[PDB]
Amino acid sequence: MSSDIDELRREIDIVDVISEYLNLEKVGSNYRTNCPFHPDDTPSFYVSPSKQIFKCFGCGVGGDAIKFVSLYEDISYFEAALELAKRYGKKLDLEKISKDEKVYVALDRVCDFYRESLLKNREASEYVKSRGIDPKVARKFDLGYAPSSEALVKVLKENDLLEAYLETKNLLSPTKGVYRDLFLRRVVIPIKDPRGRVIGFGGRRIVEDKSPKYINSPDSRVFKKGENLFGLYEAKEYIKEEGFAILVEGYFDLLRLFSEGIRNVVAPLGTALTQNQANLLSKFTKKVYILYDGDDAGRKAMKSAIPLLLSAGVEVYPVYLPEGYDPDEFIKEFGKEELRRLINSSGELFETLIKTARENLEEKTREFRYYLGFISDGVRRFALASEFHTKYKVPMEILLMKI
Ligand SMILES: [Zn+2]
Repeated sequence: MSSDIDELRREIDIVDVISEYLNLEKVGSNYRTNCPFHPDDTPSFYVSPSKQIFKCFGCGVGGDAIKFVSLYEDISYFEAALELAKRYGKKLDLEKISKDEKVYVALDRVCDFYRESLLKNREASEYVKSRGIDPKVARKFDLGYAPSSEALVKVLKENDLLEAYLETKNLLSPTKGVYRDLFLRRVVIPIKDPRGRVIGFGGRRIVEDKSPKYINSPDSRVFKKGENLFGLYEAKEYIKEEGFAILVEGYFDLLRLFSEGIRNVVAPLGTALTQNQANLLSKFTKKVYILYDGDDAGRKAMKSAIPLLLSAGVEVYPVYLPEGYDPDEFIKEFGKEELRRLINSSGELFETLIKTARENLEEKTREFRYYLGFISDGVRRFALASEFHTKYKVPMEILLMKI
């Protein structure tokens, strides 16, 4: 399509805009300086020419060039947009700004509100920390806290973003023109699309309540839980570099592995892996290690997810935690490096079936022939069938499910 704001963003170079305000030192391909928004001793505020964003490793504030100006000048995102449009000789009529654009800006402003709120609340902050999440990871992932509906509503109204935000359904209305934050009182975990745009939130409750321990934004135009993976934006460069991804069950397992420097990690949004999520993962990698809880249900969840991964053409390597351990407890007892080793020592699905079918030929043949049926590569399919046939003498027509 065609929009003033998108055209403005394309024309701006974040390096030129921030350099007007700050003394930027070139460090590698990036620039760094001391943060103007929080106070620390050592320059922690980075500007990436290649990503066209800034990010403070000290307080976690981050965003594009317009957003920097908004924060520096204490004005709204679109107010900052207008100021930059004048500097660049680009048009921007604030009346032509689509609601659509405002939704994303609202999502992002609400993310900043929650982040600030987490820093200010001692119980929430200590909670997150007490759970083994590193403060550096908490900041990278823009973790927050929802302290007040009225506080949130005030920032929305002040920024002229309330009506846009209402399209997300992250706000309830119990009575006319009064609002309650869906995530009230929860530690907030922003959900980003694969390009890093905040599209919604998960919320983990930290108080005793009748409500679910975890909730997500409801599905909508902007947010589809079944089509996104938590951590993909943060993980994708590590996944590419390492040549595989690690799939864990939920956000807390992911945040923990990232806290321990294991960064090529994704998790299903909210729940069980979906086919769309397996398809999406396959666009970044063709090898996935699955690391679910070391109990029955975890093992059963790995078995449900494997055919979705196979169908998407990924090679699967199940990682078996010892009985009773989730990733968090395993890391606490044995250390991050042992988890890396466990993951590495884990055999590929079919190679492991072939190796262990000896245990229970009957049950293991069942599994093998079942998983085999999700391989779209017939050449590979056949070689796997041949190996099993050769080894255990099970007829090719049993293995290929020929009726
Ligand atoms: Zn900062």
